[PDB]
Amino acid sequence: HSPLEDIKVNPWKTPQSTARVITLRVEDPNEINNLLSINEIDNPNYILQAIMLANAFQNALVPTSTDFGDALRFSMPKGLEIANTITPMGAVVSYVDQNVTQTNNQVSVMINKVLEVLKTVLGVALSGSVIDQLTAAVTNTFTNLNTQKNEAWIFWGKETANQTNYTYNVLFAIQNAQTGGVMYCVPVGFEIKVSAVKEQVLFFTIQDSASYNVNIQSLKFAQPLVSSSQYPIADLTSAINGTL
Amino acid sequence: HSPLEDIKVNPWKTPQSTARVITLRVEDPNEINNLLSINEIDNPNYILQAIMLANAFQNALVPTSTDFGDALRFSMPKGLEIANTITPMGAVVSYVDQNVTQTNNQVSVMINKVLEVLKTVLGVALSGSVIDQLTAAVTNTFTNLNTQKNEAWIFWGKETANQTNYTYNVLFAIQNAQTGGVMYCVPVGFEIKVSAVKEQVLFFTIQDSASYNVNIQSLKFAQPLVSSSQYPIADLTSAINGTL
Ligand code: NA
Ligand code: NA
Repeated sequence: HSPLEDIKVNPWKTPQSTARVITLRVEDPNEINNLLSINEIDNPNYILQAIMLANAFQNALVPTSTDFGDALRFSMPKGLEIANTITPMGAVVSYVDQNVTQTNNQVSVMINKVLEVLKTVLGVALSGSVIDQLTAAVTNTFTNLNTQKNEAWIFWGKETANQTNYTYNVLFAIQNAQTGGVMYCVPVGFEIKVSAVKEQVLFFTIQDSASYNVNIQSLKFAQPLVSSSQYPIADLTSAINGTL
Repeated sequence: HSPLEDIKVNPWKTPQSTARVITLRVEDPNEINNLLSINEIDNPNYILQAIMLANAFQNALVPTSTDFGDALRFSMPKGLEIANTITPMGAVVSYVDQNVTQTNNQVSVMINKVLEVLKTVLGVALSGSVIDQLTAAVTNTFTNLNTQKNEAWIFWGKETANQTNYTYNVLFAIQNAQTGGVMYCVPVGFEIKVSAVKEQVLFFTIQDSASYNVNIQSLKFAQPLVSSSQYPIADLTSAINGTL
C-alpha cells in the first residue's frame, strides 16, 4: 500500500541463481565407483555422457605407496592411458601433477592454493561457469569431513600422533555455453598429509590452522557431445550401476 | 613380503560405504525449482519419480511475512493441499510445524535440535538409512552458507545490525530397503532468525556460538513406486526442466 519508488539499480549485487541442484546417493551400486561426481550441465540430455566418463576414469584410480597407507587416488599418468581407450574418442587438453605445501596457515589459505591449481587446469572461462561448485568441492576436501569420512571417494591412510594421511577423489563434468560442442571432464586425485590427528581433521573448519603437504593429480578431457534423449532410462540406470 | 596374521575383527569399526554419489547442477532450467533435491535411492529407475515429487512440492512454497523479508519457504499447510493433487495418488504419513530456539549455544547444538525434529518425522528405521545426508543437509542449513548464498533454495530476508533472517528449502526423496513398495518424500521449509550480521553468518561454522529462533515446516509423503526404466531419457530431461 506504499508509493512505487523509481528503480535504484546496483550493478554489483549478484542476482539469485535459477540453477536446479539434484544430488543422488545410489545405495549398493552393482559396480563400485570411488569418484565423487560433480556435474555442471545446462542440458540433462548429456547426463548419461557425464556418468559414462566417470565410469571410465574409475579405472585410472591407483593405490598409494605403502608408506602413505591403504588408499586409492586418481593417477594422472594412468588417466592419460585410460583417456586413449575412451569412446567416443576425444582429446586430453591439459594435465597436472604438482605438490602444494603450507606451514601454520589457515585451512582457507590451503583451499585457495588448491583452487589456483584447478583454475589453471580449467581456464578462466571454464572456471567462471563452475566457480561455486569448484570452491565448495575444494572446501569439502579439507573440511566437512565428518559426514564424508566413510564415503566411497575418501580413503584414510597412516594415522600418527602428529599427522594424518588421506586421499580424496572428485570428478567435474562440465557442459554449458563455455564448452560448446564438447563436454569437459576433470578428474582430481588428492593425496593429503596434514599436521593433525584424525579426530581433529574430521572437524577442521576454514578458520583452523594446519600445515599441509598435498599432491594434486588431474587432467582435462574434452569429449564431443552425444545426446541420449532417444535412449531408454534403463540405459542411464545401467551407466550409474557401471554395467552399461 | 610379511607373514600373514590371523584376523583381529573390531565389530565397531564402520566399513567404507559403496554408495555412489552424483550431484547435478542444472544451469537455466525451463521452470525454476527452489528446493534443494537430496535423493537416497538404491534403484535409479525411481529417479524420475523422485524429481517429479520435487516438481510438485515446488507449488507448496509460499512467501514469508513482510516483517520477515522477501523470501520463499515450504509451507506445511499448502503442502497438504498440494499432496492431495499429486498422481499417482498417495498418503501424507506425518507433518510438523514447530519452533526451535536456543540462546548463546554452539551452532552444533542447533543442528542437533533440528535433526531431532526431522528424525521424528522420518522415524528410526528411515532416519538410519539416510543419516549421513540428513546430518550433512541440516549442517549445510546453518553453515557452509557462502558458496550457497546465491543459490535457488536459500532466500535472504531482513538484515539488521543484530539479526539476519533467511529461509532454506530442502527436499529428501528416499527409496531403499526401509521403504519397500513406496518412495518417501520429505520437503522441509526453514524460516531462520539468527543473532549475527550476514557477513558473519556466511562464514558460521559448527564451533561458532549464536542464538536462533527457527520455524521448521515439513511433511512425510508416501507414493507407491513407479519404475521408469521403459520410458525415454527425454522424459527425465523434461521432469528436471519441470515441463513433464
Ligand atoms: Na564463490
Ligand atoms: Na553421521
